[PDB]
Order: sequence, then structure tokens, then C-alpha cells
Amino acid sequence: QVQLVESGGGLVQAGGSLKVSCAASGRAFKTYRMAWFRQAPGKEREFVSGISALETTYYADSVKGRFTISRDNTKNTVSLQMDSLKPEDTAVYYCAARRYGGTDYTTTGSYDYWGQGTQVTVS
Amino acid sequence: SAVWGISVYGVFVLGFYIAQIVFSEFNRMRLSDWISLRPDNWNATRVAVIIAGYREDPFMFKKCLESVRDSEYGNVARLICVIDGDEEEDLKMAEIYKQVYNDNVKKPGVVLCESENKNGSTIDSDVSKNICILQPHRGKRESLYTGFQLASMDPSVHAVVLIDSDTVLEKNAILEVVYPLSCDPNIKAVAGECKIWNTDTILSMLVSWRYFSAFNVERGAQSLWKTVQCVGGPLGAYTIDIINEIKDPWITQTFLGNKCTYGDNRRLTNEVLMRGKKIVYTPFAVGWSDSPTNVMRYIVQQTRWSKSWCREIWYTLGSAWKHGFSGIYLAFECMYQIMYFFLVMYLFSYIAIKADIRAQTATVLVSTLVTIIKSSYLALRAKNLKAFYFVLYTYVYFFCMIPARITAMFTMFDWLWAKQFLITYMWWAGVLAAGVYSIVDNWYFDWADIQYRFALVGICSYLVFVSIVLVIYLIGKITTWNYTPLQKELIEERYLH
Amino acid sequence: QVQLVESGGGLVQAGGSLRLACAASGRIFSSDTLAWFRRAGKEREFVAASRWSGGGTDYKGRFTFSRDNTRNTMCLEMNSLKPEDTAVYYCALRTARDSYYYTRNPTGYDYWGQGTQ
Ligand SMILES: CC(C)CCC[C@@H](C)[C@H]1CC[C@H]2[C@@H]3CC=C4C[C@@H](OC(=O)CCC(=O)O)CC[C@]4(C)[C@H]3CC[C@]12C
Ligand SMILES: CC(=O)N[C@@H]1[C@@H](O)[C@H](O)[C@@H](CO)O[C@H]1O
Repeated sequence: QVQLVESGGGLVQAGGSLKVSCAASGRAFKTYRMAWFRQAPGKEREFVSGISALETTYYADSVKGRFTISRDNTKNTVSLQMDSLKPEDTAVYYCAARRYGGTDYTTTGSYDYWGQGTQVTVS
Repeated sequence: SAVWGISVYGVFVLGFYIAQIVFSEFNRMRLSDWISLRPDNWNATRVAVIIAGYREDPFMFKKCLESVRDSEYGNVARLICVIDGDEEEDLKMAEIYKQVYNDNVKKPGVVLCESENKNGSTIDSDVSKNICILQPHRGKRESLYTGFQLASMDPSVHAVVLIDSDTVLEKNAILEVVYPLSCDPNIKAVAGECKIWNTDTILSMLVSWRYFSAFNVERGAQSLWKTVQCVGGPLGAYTIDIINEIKDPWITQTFLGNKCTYGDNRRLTNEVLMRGKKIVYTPFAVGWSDSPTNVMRYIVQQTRWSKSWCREIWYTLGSAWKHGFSGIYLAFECMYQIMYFFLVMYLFSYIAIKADIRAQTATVLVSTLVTIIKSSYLALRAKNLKAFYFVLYTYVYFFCMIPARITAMFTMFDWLWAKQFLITYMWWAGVLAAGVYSIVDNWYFDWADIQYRFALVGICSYLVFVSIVLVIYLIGKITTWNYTPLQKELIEERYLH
Repeated sequence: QVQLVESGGGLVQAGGSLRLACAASGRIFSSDTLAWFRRAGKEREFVAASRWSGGGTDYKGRFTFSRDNTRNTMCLEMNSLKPEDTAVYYCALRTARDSYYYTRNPTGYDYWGQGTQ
């Protein structure tokens, strides 16, 4: 059982950079798979970037060369570097955690843990 | 760091093993070339057989006597039998000897090692007749000295053959072990290959294959440079001059390795080596002996051997300077084994602490691969499909020899069972604690990661392999295919009477 | 422990040949010394001996020693005959338990077999 909280965001113009971090409270965070989801006001949450316990990095839809994900086990936190932001990227970001799962890592139902989410806007 | 460590371990072990195989093959080839040039019915060298034993099974002693009598060597002078005891129970072996050989049994009241006159003429008068000696119970080393004195009093002999009371000798075993003595005058001792006849126990087969592989590779490589250290029982040869020269230094040394048994086998060979005399080993001479079937007995025996080796490392390292260019291989292999033990300890500690599934899977996979390669070589050399069973020797090695080595180091570092098995129990408890800590730390499932999938597939494949090998071994037990053909004959003969 | 039975014989003229076979039933340890004797009114004389493992001693150029090593059967065929070779041949065994020395003295051969010729 891990509780996810969000801290970051801001109002930056196009082409800016942001650093968003998620803090989890639990027993063993070193063995939990982390993921990031964003919900635009006009659509539903989608998988953008995620990191497993073995430091495996997954990206899709140009995130491979745009965003960077990393985790710090000592500080018990996970962060997602954001670079070259665009106006269409404006959405509230939700972090997810999972301990047991299968091949599916994109659907929202695969992850049994979620966070309150922080609002990110691009101007 | 784990990748570098495992790569270095693999390449270093593979290189040393390949060098040992090349050395053993070269020694075998030169020995075959030497043998191919000898004439038929060669009996130029006159040898004498010496048998020493204490509290030996009468059946095994009778079988050893029969095997000695079945030798095809036509230049055997006499047989010397010495029993370390003169009590009522010690007379059973003498009666067994009388059934197989002559009734010339002597019961002297004094010990040659503790007598003013150590010559063998004091207790023996005729050299043609075989003699049996019942000396007072002092020890294994004292028994061998009496046999040496009895063999030395006859100037006709030129070499001696030393075997144990439970050794089974082939018809051509005596000829093969004594043939290379005349090939090179610098050769003063020859070692003989030993095999384990009883393979009805899980530990017995593992130790049999370990002994066979050891004799093939380490003793072969040592014989290539003619600097063997393990020469003597249960099958070996010695020239008369060297034993006459070194009998006094061998018996004047202080012995504390074991009580009333475990004669100093390696110390005599070290005494020969320190005089600059080359010693070879031959695999054609085959001897059969039993092995312990109890894990605790095997552990304590290996602990005693480890203490003896740790005592005699200094002597065996100092004996290598006389050889000149040669002899550095002894220090090289000693450093090899020391660094191998240290690397095994360091790798185990590292995998226990870091508890990384990715590195542990690769480590166990490469260890399984190299062990499978070694087993395949053993099968190819021995022409036997049962040599693949050596892959399970890693478990017994890790669970027995390492705690035995720790105990041996602790005893000589700077409650009878406390100093023997408590260390092993603590080692087992620590291994179990490390394993449970590792499994609970990485208790998760994630099929979306290829590395996790790879680790699980690897460990599952390893478990399946070990399980099917164990199943095959279990099937072989009822089928009795794993039984040695010589073992079956002994079982049937024992059943007969 | 061991019993020696002899086969072959009969009346043969001066020109010809014959084969003498000695049979044993048991274990001889492949190290005992085996010899032959010719005459029974004269004392027994050495003819030929050889170890079971190998080797061979005459006194010939006409009599050879052969064994089988698997059937526990032995043969000693004689090429050509002369009048003074006609006698009662004996098959004898010498044990190596007392000593490994090789002697031609018949007194050392404790075990003997009945003759045929
Ligand atoms: C509490 C339970 C659930 C945990 C049980 C732990 C063991 C069953 C496993 C864990 C890691 C394994 C080890 C990893 C590495 C090695 C080195 C290997 O030595 C060699 O490399 C020999 C080289 C050659 O000559 O081929 C001997 C086996 C060993 C100790 C393995 C033995 C079996 C181990 C101890
Ligand atoms: C009968 C015999 O030779 N035993 C030796 C033993 O004395 C020695 O301590 C050990 C070390 O490897 O090797 C064994 O073969």
C-alpha cells in the first residue's frame, strides 16, 4: 500500500521545461513499478512514460526523444523530466504505482494505485 | 561491477582449466609413447608389495590379498603385511592372511621405530618367504617403517609398492606403476590412479567423479612437470634408495594430524621433492577403494585434509625452489585455488547483500554452463555417460568444503561437536538467512519487463534441469545402471557367503 | 582346493605326435607355477614350466607350452617321438603362498595329478 502525492507544474510558455516529481509513502518502494498518465480536459488518461523496478524506460508518441524518466530509491520518489513543451501538452498529470501485473502496462485498470494529480499548463 | 566480476571469474577459470587439460593430455601422450616402446614380458624391475591396515573388514582384506595374488607381474619378491596391533581383535586379519597366504606370522614384542636397532634382520631371518608382522599398536606411520625395513634388508629388490588394506588392484596395475621408474633415472616415485567402487549413495558418486576428475587433471598436470605431491596410498611406487635415505626424517617428524591412523602420505613425497627428484604419475594403474557415505564423516575427513594441507603449504612451496625453471606451477596452482576460494566467498557475499536478480541469474547460468562443459569433458575422456552427474558436485562442495575450510582455518588461527559441526550449522543458517532475505526483497511479479522475464525463465530452466537430473539419478538407482560393474560382483559374492 | 585331471595318451610309434591336456576346476589366482614331469624306475625329472600370466621355460626346440586362460584348460603338444620319451607324464601345480621363487624341484609341488601314459 503506497500513497502517491504530486508536487510541481507551473505556467511556462511554449518551449519551456518543467520538472515534476511524485512522492510515495509505503514499506518497500524499491520494488514498485511507476508510471505517468495525463488527462486532458477533452480526452481520457493515456500512458506517456513509465519506469519499472529494474530501471526499464518506456516511452511512446515522440516521448522517446522529448521526456526523460528517472527514480530515486534513496529519497523514495520518482520524477519525469519534461523538455520542449507544447501547448497541446497542457493536461493534469497522474502518477501510478503497481506491484503485480502482466503484459498490459497502458490501460488505467492495470495499475491499482493512483495519485491526486497536479495541473500542468503551457502558454 | 557484477558483470566484470563474473566475466573475470569465467575467463580465469576457463583458461586455467584449459591449461590443465592440455598438460594432462601431453603427459598422457608421452606416457603412451614411452609404453609403446617397451618389450613384451618386461620384468626387469624387482618390487615388493607392502600392505598396512588396522581394524579392516576381513572381507575387504581378503579381497585385497586376492587382488594382490592376481597380479600378472613376474618379478615380485615378497609380500609384507603389517598390522598396527597385537590384541585378540587384531588376530582376525592375521587369520585371514593365513587363509590366503602362508602361515608365517610373527608377533614381535617391540616396535622398530622405538628400538635401538631399527634393522629388519632383528625380527626377520628368511627373505624368500612371505612374512606377517603383528606390531604393537602405535600408528599408521610406524607400520610403514617396519615394511620399509623389511623390504630394505633384501638387496635384490629395487622398488616398493605401497597399497592400503582395502585397495583392489588390477592384474596389470603393478607393472604400470613400476614401468616408468626405469624410463628416467631421475624418477624416484610414481603415483597410481584410484577409483571408487561403491556408488550406491548420492555423495559416493559425487566424490567418485571428483576423485576421477582430480586424478585426470591436477595430478596429470603435476606429472607433466614431474612434481607430483600426492604419491603413496592407496596405489603408488617408491624406489629403494630414496626411501632408505628419507625414512629417518619422515619418522622423526612430529605428527598430530590424527590418532592411530592417517599416515603422512604427502610428507614423504615432500621429502622426496626437497631433494630435487622428479616424480611422475600414471593413469594406467587403476586402484579401487571405498568412500565415506556419511555427510558428517566426509566433512570431518575433508576438514582433517584441509588442516594437513594448511600445515604443509609452507613445505610444498619451499620445495619448489630446487626445481629451477620448473616448480613455479605449484605456486601458480596454489594461488589459483586460494583466489578461487576468495572469489567464491566474495561473489556469494555480493549476491547475498545486493540481492540483484539480474546478476544472480547470469552467475548461475554461467556456472551451470562451465560445469556442464567440465562434465562433458569427463564423459568424453572416460567414455561413460554417467560423468554428467558431476554437475551436482557444486551443491555438496558449497555445503561441505567451505565450512570445512573455515573450521580448518579457525582451528589453527593465531565441546567435541562444537569445534566440528557448529561452524557448519552456522554457515547453513547464514546461507538460509541470505536466501530468505533475497527472496523477500525481490518478492514481486512484472511480466511487462524483459529483464524480469529473462531472469524468471533462466531460474525456471535451471530448476527444471536440476530436477530432471535428480529424477534420472533416482531412476538409475532402481535400474542399478549407476552401480559399478565391479561393485555388483562384490555384492553378489557377499550375498553368497 | 584344486584338482588336476589329465587327458590324452595312448600308444604312439616312433614317428608321430600327440597332445596332452591337463584340466583344472577352481581358481588358481593366475600366479601359481605350473610344470610337467616325464618319468614316474627313475625319479621325476623337470620337463617344462611357465606361469599362468605368461612366460615359458624349457629343459628343447620341439615342445611348446600353451594355455587358454579362460577355460582353465592347458595343453602341451609334442612334435616327433623317440623311444625313451615314453613314460607316465604328470601334471603338477606349485603354490605361491609360501614364496614367489621359481624352483624345478618336484618336492616344492605339493599338489599332483594322476598320470595317463
Ligand atoms: C532459503 C532458500 C530459499 C535459498 C537457497 C539458496 C541456494 C539454493 C542458491 C542461491 C545461489 C546459488 C549459488 C551461486 C554460485 C555458486 C558457485 C559454484 O562454484 C563454481 O563456480 C565451480 C566452477 C567449476 O569448476 O565448474 C558453486 C555453486 C554456487 C555456490 C550456487 C549454489 C546454490 C545457491 C547457493
Ligand atoms: C590417501 C591419500 O592420498 N590421501 C590424500 C590426503 O592425505 C591429502 O590430505 C588430500 C589433499 O588433497 O589428498 C588425498 O588424496
